[PDB]
Order: sequence, then structure tokens, then C-alpha cells
Amino acid sequence: DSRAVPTPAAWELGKKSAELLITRYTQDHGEWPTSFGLTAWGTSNMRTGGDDIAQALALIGVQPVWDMASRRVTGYEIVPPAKLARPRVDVTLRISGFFRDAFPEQIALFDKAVRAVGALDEDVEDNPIAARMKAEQARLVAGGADPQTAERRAGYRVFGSKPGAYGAGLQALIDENGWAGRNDLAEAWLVWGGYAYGAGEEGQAERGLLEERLRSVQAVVQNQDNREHDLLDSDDYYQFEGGMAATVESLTGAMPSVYHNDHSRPEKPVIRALEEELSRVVRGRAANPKWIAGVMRHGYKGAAEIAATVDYLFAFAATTGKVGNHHFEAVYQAYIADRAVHDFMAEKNPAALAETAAKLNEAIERGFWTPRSNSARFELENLS
Repeated sequence: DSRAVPTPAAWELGKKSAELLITRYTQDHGEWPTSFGLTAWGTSNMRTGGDDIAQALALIGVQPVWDMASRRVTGYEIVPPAKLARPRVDVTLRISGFFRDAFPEQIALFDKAVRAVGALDEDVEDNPIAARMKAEQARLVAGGADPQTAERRAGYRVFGSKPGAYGAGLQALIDENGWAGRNDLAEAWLVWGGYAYGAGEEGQAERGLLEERLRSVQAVVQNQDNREHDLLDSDDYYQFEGGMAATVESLTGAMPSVYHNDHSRPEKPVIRALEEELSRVVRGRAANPKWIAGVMRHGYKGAAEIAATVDYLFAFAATTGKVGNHHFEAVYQAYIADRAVHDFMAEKNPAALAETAAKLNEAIERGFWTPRSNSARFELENLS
């Protein structure tokens, strides 16, 4: 039932996650965060209790209200400063097309909550949301804006693609290799995701507002709720957390922190840096000889998974620059220099082998990988 979302169990997770994310931020940076960029997304195969929205509500310092009998969400209640041991953190939410289509009530809940936090009379150090929404509203009014229009526009926190549009708009740009620098990925990401969503209403073209929100963002955040997939076998992560981080870099001149969080065990959320998650998945899966031996029993399909892993690794380097030289070296050695893996791929799926070689050559070309051997360049080019 979409009216019962976020569930109390998704709330408990969102709250613990938000606390752990703030803490990780303070450990990394030595100061309270004031502005995160979150992605809310979904698959038919996800847990359904409303984790993303719960985390966003927790960050801003709002709690859902449930009907005790029915367990439906009836509204929200602002957590007062008396009940906060840290400041409210501003949240800019990028929603996927799936998320936008599936969960209009969640979007409306968050939109109303964050605007209500932005209207509180609280000190800037407790409430950066209100300070931003008041200042932007005031700048718009002083330009001649109708105050009501100005309050509407200053308070937008939910951005997505227009109706009938899916993904972040980067896949073709990366696959055709028709991007010069990361600024071109940021431009496509803004064109694609520049629509503001508010409670009840349809999407509104508001690219300038998205840019202003992203200019403030200090960390990019995305959550994973199961271990049946990872960030190097699905397009859900590079295009949202990856594309959002490219865009913040393009607007500010500094790459923000990216936190790829593990909500697979709801009682024990684990916050990780994207570099940590990348390395966990290379060790655990991509370069894991148990994983390689297993896909070597699935023929054409297995070889395609190897190739896809390299595609995603490249996509993360393209958007974020957070893929270390060691990862590219590791997959080169595991997939190309290991003659048993190389020969498996050449026999069962030579196109997948050619795609892997071509991707590693582009990684060299872009400065994502400097091969430990000079002969690796020629081998890869001769192979592709």
C-alpha cells in the first residue's frame, strides 16, 4: 500500500542512516554538512517500505505521522530543535522516472515537509534550509517576482526528468564517446534532469534552480537495499550518484564526496565512500576468482557480464574520477592478461572481448588508467 509508505521500519532505517551519513561527513570534513544531494530511485525488485524518502525526511529533521490503527501515513511532524543533537541538513532530491511514476505521494510528502522546515524561524547554524529558501525568495522578490511565485521557486527540492523520460541521459554520450570533458556529461545531466516537481503538480522546466541547488551540494548520496546486484552490473548508480557528482564538480570546480550506502541489512546501515564501495565490489565480485570461475560456466552470457563490469567501471571514472588506477589494472590482469579468461571470452563471445579491450584503451586515452606495462597498450589496440 503506497499510502503506508514510509513504513515505521523504513523510518528507523532512514533515521539511523541519516545519523551515520552526517557522522561520516563530519569525520571526513571536520564540520557539519549543510547540503546533500540524494537520489531516489527504484526497481520492481526493491524493498518497498520507502527508505530513500525516510532518509531525506530524517536529514531535514521531520518525522512521518502514521494512523495508529491503519498504519497509513497521514502527514508529518517537524522534529523541534530541542530534539536535535545535530543541525538540519538541506536535501536536493533527484528522482528517477520509475520513482516519479510510482511514488507521487512520497514526493508530495517530502516537498511539503522541506518547505515547512524552510519556513521555520530558526538560527542559520540549526537550519540552512530556511536560510537558503528565505534568501532566494528575497532575491527573487527584489527582482520583481510575485512573492508566491518566489516562495514556490525558492523552495523546490525535487528534480527529475520530464514525463516518459527514463535514466539520467548519459548512456549514449558515454557509448558513442562524444563527450570532450566532464562538463559535457554535466550539461547532458542538467538538460535531462532539470524539471522541478512539487506536491500535486506536474514537472516544471527549472534548470537554473537545479544548478543553484547543486552549487550548494557538499556530498552526493545514493542507497542500495540488497546484495543481488552492485554498482558495476547495473546502470542505476553511475547515472545518478555518478552524474550528480560530475554536475556538482562542473558547477563548483570541486568534486564532492559521494556516499554509496548499504541498506542491505536494515538494522545495520553502513555508509561508504564510493571509492570504498568500488573497491569492495572489485575484491568481492569483479576481480574475485570465485566470481570469474562461475561466469566462465555460463558461455556468451558470462563473457557479457565481464564486459559490462568494465563498461561500468569506465562510466564511474568518466563521471566521478573516483576509480583508481589499481581497479583498471586489476580488471586488465583478471580479464585480458589471464590467458584462460581471455581465451574463454575469445571462444564464447569475441564481441564482448573486443568491447572490453576498446573500453580499456579509452581508459588509457582519457588518463583513467596508466598501465604498469607499456606493452599492454599495444596488446589492447592489436586485440581491438
